[PDB]
Amino acid sequence: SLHKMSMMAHRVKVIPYSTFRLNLSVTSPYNADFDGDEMNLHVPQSEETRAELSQL
Amino acid sequence: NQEDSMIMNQSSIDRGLFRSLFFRSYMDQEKKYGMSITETFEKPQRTNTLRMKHGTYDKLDDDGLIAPGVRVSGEDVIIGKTTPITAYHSKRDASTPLRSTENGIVDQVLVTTNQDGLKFVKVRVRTTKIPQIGDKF
Amino acid sequence: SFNQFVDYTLQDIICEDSTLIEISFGKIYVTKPMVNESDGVTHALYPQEARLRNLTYSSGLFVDVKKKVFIGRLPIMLRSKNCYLSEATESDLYKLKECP
Amino acid sequence: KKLMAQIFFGPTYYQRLRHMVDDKIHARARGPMQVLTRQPVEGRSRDGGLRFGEMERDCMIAHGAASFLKERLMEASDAFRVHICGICGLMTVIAKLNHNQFECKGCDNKIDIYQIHIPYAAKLLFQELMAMNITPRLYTDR
Amino acid sequence: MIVPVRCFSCGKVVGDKWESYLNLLQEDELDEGTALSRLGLKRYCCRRMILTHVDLIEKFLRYNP
Amino acid sequence: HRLGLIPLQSMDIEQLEYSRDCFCEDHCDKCSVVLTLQAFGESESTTNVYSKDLVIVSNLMGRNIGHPIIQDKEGNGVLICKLRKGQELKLTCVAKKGIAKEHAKWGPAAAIEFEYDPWNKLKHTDY
Amino acid sequence: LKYICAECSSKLSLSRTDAVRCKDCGHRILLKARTKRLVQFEAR
Amino acid sequence: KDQDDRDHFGKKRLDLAGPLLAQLFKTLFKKLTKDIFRYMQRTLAINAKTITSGLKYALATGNWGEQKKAMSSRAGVSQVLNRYTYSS
Amino acid sequence: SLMSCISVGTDPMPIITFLSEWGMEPLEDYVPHQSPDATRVFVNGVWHGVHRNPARLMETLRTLRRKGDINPEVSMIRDIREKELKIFTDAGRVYRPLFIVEDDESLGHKELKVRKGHIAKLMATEYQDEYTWSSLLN
Amino acid sequence: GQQYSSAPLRTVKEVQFGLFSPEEVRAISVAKIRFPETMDETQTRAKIGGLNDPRLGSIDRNLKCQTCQEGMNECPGHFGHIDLAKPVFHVGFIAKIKKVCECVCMHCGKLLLDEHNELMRQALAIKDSKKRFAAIWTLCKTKMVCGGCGNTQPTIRKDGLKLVGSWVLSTEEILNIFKHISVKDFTSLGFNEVFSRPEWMILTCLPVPPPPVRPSIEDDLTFKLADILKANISLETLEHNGAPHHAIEEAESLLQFHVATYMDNDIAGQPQALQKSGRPVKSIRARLKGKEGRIRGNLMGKRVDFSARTVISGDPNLELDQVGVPKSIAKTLTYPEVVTPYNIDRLTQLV
Amino acid sequence: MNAPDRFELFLLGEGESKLKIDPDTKAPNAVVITFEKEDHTLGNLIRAELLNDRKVLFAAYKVEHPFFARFKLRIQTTEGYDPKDALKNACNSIINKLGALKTNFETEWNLQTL
RNA sequence: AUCGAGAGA
DNA sequence: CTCTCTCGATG
Ligand SMILES: [Mg+2]
Ligand SMILES: [Zn+2]
Ligand SMILES: [Zn+2]
Ligand SMILES: [Zn+2]
Ligand SMILES: [Zn+2]
Ligand SMILES: [Zn+2]
Ligand SMILES: [Zn+2]
Repeated sequence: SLHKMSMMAHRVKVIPYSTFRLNLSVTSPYNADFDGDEMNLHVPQSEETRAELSQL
Repeated sequence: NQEDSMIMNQSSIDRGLFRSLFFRSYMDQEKKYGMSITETFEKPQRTNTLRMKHGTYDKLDDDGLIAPGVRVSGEDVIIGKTTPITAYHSKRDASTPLRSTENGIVDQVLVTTNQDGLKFVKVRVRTTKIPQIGDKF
Repeated sequence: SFNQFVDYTLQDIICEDSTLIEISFGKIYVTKPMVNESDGVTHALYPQEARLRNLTYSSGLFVDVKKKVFIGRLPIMLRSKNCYLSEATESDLYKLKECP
Repeated sequence: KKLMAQIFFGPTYYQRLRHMVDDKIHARARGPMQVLTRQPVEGRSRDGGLRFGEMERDCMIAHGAASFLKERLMEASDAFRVHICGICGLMTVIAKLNHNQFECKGCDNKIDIYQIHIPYAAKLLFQELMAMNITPRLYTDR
Repeated sequence: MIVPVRCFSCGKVVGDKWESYLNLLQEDELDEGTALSRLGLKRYCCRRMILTHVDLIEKFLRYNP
Repeated sequence: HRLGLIPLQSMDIEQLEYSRDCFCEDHCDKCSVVLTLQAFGESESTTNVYSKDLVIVSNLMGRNIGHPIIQDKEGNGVLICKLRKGQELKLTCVAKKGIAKEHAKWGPAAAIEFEYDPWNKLKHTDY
Repeated sequence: LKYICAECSSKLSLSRTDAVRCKDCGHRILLKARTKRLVQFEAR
Repeated sequence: KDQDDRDHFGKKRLDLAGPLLAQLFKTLFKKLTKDIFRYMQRTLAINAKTITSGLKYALATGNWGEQKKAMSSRAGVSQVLNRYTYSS
Repeated sequence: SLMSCISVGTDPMPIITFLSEWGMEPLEDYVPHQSPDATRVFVNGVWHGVHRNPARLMETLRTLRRKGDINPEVSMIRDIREKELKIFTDAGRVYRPLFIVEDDESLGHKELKVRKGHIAKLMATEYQDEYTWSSLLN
Repeated sequence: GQQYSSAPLRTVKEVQFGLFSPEEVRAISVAKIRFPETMDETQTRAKIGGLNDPRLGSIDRNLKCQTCQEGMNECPGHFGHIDLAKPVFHVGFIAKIKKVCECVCMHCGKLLLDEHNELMRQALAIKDSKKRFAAIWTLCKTKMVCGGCGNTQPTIRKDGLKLVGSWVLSTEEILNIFKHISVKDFTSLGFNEVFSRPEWMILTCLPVPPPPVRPSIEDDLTFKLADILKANISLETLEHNGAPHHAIEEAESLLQFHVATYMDNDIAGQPQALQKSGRPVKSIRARLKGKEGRIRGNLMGKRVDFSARTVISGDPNLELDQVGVPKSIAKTLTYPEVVTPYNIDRLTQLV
Repeated sequence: MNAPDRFELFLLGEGESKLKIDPDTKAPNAVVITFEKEDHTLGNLIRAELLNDRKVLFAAYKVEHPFFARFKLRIQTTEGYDPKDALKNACNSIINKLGALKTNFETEWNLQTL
C-alpha cells in the first residue's frame, strides 16, 4: 500500500467462482495485473465506519 | 482476458484439458515413553476421550484408520490416536483431521513399524483438480 | 564428488589425523546400506523402503584398530558406488519400485 | 458474423502452474487468537486473519477515516479493558469485580480508580516496559 | 498416461485410433503425418491430440503392485 | 472420466427420459441405461480394456440405445484401459440422458465447418 | 481388519496387537485393503 | 597491471557433497577420537551415535557443522529435493 | 550449464616430480639476475622454481593430459607475456569440455581433430546400444 | 464484551515515562520470589511459593486467581519482585550512568562548576533537558579537582559491565554516590523529582513480570528469571557462608551478567548468553525491536478479523466502484445488524 | 468450490419464471423482456427476426453477464401494435422457416448415397 | 508457537 | 535499514 488509492471502498457484488472480480479501470491505482495477483478485503462492523468508507 | 489473464474453452476443460491428480500424505506415529507409556491407534468414543475433534470419526475403522476408497471432506478425521495421561476420561485425543479447506478420496493407507519399533502410518489422499477461473497458467 | 569422498577422502580423514596414546587406526570399510531393526535382525535397506518407512539410507563404517569396530553410519548418495541402484538394470529398478 | 481483423491462431505449448485459487482463497470472521498477544493467528490453514500492516494504517490516515482505523485496531483485533490507578498511573490495580473492590497496594487507592480500553498488545508493551524498570504512567487528564 | 479418448478442441473420438496409429508407424512404415491423415485426422487439433501424446501407461505397467 | 466420454447409441434417445424428470428413485429403465464392465489381466502380455467390453445390463425394452459406438476397424472401439497380469477392473456404469450444454461428453457433433461469402463481397473482414 | 503386503501378493488379516511383518516374506511394509462400501463417480 | 578481478569465476571454487561431508566427518571423527581419549584415560565401548546422529542432523536441518548456531552456514546447505517436475 | 563439471581433485606430487625431472630449476637454486627470462612454474598456488624453454614442457604436459597420463581434470595455464606457468590440481574448479583444434593437417589447414569417422563410430555405439566419450577424451 | 465495572470509562490523555524506584517496586509487588522452581514441586501439579505464584496469576483455566478471582481472561497481570544480594547496573543506562559519574565528582556529590563559572551559567540556561545534559556533560568531564571536598576526580572508562577508576568502582559505591546528589542537582541534568532519579537507574530490586508476559505451552523469560534467581541464591550462599575474596566477586559479576542480558541480549559484549537448546534466547529488547517487534508488528499494524484474501480477475461487466466477492467469502464474512422496524422482516428471512 | 451447477444454465430455478415482461419507462410503447436460462442462440435469432417486421421501431438483445444464462430483449413498436404480438409473429415466423428447412433438408437427404 | 529454507507480485 | 502462502527440521 504505497498511496491512499491502494485502499478504496467498493460496493459488494456477490458472484460465483473463487476470484475477486474488479473493474479494469481500477487496475491503475491499485497497480495490479491478473497474472496471479492477490488482494485483501476488509469489512466494517458499525454504521459510522461503513459511513466513513462510503463517504470518504 | 485483459492485464495478463486468459479465457479458456470450458468444453475442452470438460474433455480433460489441463486436469490434474493431487496426492497428499499425512504421517502419524505412536509415541513411546520411559515407563512403557504408548499412544495407540483406535477409533475413540466421546465418553472415553478428552477434547476430541469437531469433525466426525464415523469413517474410521477398528484400527483407527480410513479404508482407501472412502470419500473425505471438510474436517473429517483420517487417523485416530489417543494418549493416556478408576477415573472418567482417561484418554487425550491426538487424532489427525483432514485439511479444513481440502477434500477428496483416500487413495492408499500405509501401516509400518519404525526403526525404533514404533507403529506409524502414512495416509495418502487423492483429489482430481480441474482448471477453474483463477488457476495460474 | 561423493565417490571421491568415499574412495579416498574418508581414509585420509581417519588415518592421517588420528592416533592415540596406544591405538592406531587402520583401513576403513564402507558396507552396503543396511538397517538394524528393533527386532534385532539387521538387513539390507533399499531406497524405496527407506523413504516409505522414514528410515535413513546409510551404510556402516568399520575401522581396523591396533595396539573390526563400528564407528557410525554414513548416509549414502543414491546411484553412487555403495548404492544398490548403481549396478541395477532397468528391470531391476522397476522391481525395486525405483523410477528408471 | 465474421471478425474484421484476423486472429493469430495456432498450437502453443502451455503449462499449468501450482498456484490455484482454491488453495489461495481465504476468509475469516472472528477466529482463533494467539496466546501472547491475543491477536488473530497466522496462516490460512489455521484459520487466521490478515495483517493490517503499517502501510494500510498510513493509507487510512491519508483518507482520514479515524473510526475505521480504531475499529481495525480494537474490535477487529485485540480489544482489552484495563484498570488504572488514579495516583501513580500503572496497572497495579487489583480489580475485584462483582464486589466492586478496586484495590491498589502501594498507594492505598480504593475510590480514585479508572478504566480504559487499549489493545492487549499495548498492555503487553506496558507490562514489558514495567519489567524493564520503566514506568509508562497513564493519566486520563490534561 | 494413456491416449486421450476424445480431442479437447473439437471433440472427435481419437482414443480408438492409437493402436492403429502405432501400426501405421511400424507395420506399414509410414511417417507420422500420413499415419495421422489415414486415420481421418484432418484438423490439426486432433492431429495434435494423437501426435503430441506420450503413452506413459506402458511404463506404469512395469510395476508389480 | 474416460467412461464419461465414451460415445453411446442415442438413436431412440427421444423416448428415453431425464432422470430429473422421471418419477423413480435415483434411476430406472425409463430414464437410464445400466452397463457393466468386468476386466482382468489374464495373459502375460498387456490385457487391453476397450469400449466393446462394456455389457448392457438394464432392460432396453425395444429401444435402440446404450450400445457403445464402435467405428474401429478391428471392432474394439475406444481404448479404455490397460491391465498388467493380475490387475482387475470391476465397475458398473449408469448412463443418463444429458445435454452438451451441461457437459461436453453429451456432444453429438464434433467440428461444424461454417463459411459465408468466400469472396468477402460483403466486406465483413478487413484482410 | 485385513491388510495386504507391498512387495508380494498376499492377504494378511492380522488385526491389532500383530501388525508387522508379513506371512512368508519378511518385509514390514503393509498397505490397507480397499473398502467394501462402494463409492460413486460423476463421470464428468 | 590493473586491479585483480574478484568476480573471476576461475579464481572461485564449488564445494559439493565431497568437501562438505569431509569437513563434517573430520569434525565428528575428531570429536569421536576425543571422546574415546576420555574413555581411555578414564580407565570396545565406542560411541558410534556421534558420527551417525551428527551426519543425520546436518543432512536433515541443512545447518552444516553439528549443533552450534554460531555457524554461518545457516543458509541451508541440504534442502528437500524438489519433485514437482522432472525438470525441477 | 549442461556440460559443466566440478574438479574432484587429484595428487599434484607426480606432476611435481615430473617437472623437477624435466628441467625445472629448484626455487632455492634460482638466481634472478642470471636468468630473467625464466618462466616461473606454479602448482596449486605454490612456486616450485623457474624453467627455461617453457614451450617444450607445455607441449609435453598437454600431450600427457590428452593421452591420459595426466588427469584430464588437471588444468594447465601457460601465460606467455607474463612468463608464468600455473598448473592447478585444485578441487572445486568448474570446467567444461571443448573440441581440440590442431594444425597437424598436411593436406589442409587448422582443422578439428575429431572427424566424421569418430562421429560414425559414436552413432554406431548408439545404434548398437564400444566407442564412448572416454575414448574421445583419451 | 467482558463485564460491567463500577469504574468510569476514561481516555488516556498523557503518558509520563519514568524510572522504577525500588521502594515503589517492592510496594507494588504482591508476591515475593524466593524459590527458583517453576511450577511443579515434588511431583505436584501446582505452584511453589517462589516463582509463578497463584498470586501473580493462576494458569490452569480456573475460576480463581489471587482472591480477586475473575478467571484468567479478565485478570491482566499481577507483578512480583525480587531483591538482589547486591545492586547491579541497568544495561540500557550503562552509558547515561557513566556520564553522570563524570558530571559529579566522587565521595562528595556536587556539580563541578556553578554560577561562579561563566560557561556553566550559559550551559545551565537551556530549558530542554537533553540539550542541557549534553551541554553540561562536555563542559564538566574535563574537571579533575573541585561547596568543597577537593578530591581528584578519576578517569572513568567502560569495561564489560563494571566501571574503573584512574587517579574499579563498585555498584554499591555508585549507589551511595547517586544517593547524595540531592534534588537541586537533578534538575540541572534532566532528571525529575518523584519520577526519575539516578539513584533508581541502578537495580536494587527488580520487578517480576506476570505469567501473561511469559506464558507456557516454558517461556525464555522464565528461564532467564530462573538464572537470575539462581545467581542470586548462589551469591547469597557464597556471602553468608564461606566468603573467599576472589569467589563472591565472580558471583556478583554473574548476577550482573544475567540481569543485564535479561533485558538486552544484543550488546557489544561477545557473550550472548545462549540457552539449553543452543538458542541465543529472546530478551525483552528483542521483543520490541521491529519490524517483527511488538511496536511495529502488534501495535502499528496487526492481524484483524472480518478480512478476506483472493486471486483477482478483471470483469468488463462490473462497475468501477464494485468488487466481485466469491459466495463462500460472502457466507464467511459477516456484519452485525441491529433489529429495527425497518428491517425486521428481511433480517428474519436471513435468519 | 464456488462454481455453480451446470444445469443452472438451462433449468429454471426456484420461482424463476421463463419470461419477465416489463414496461419500459424511457421510450413510449416499449418493453423489456427478461429471458431466463437462454443465451445468444435464442436472443440473436429473435432480435434478427424482429428487424424484419417493418412495424417494429427498436429491437435489441443483450447478455448482461456471461456467468448467468439470461438475456434482456428490448422491443419498441409503432402505436396501435402491441410488442407481444411482434414477438409472437417473430417466433411463429422462425418456427415456420425451421419447419420448411427441416422438410427441405429431409427431402434433400433422401436423394443421397453413401 | 521459536529459528532456518523454498516460493508468490 | 529491508505482504503472502508454504514446506521441515527443532524444543
Ligand atoms: Mg503480477
Ligand atoms: Zn498506584
Ligand atoms: Zn479436434
Ligand atoms: Zn427413472
Ligand atoms: Zn510379503
Ligand atoms: Zn487476578
Ligand atoms: Zn568531591
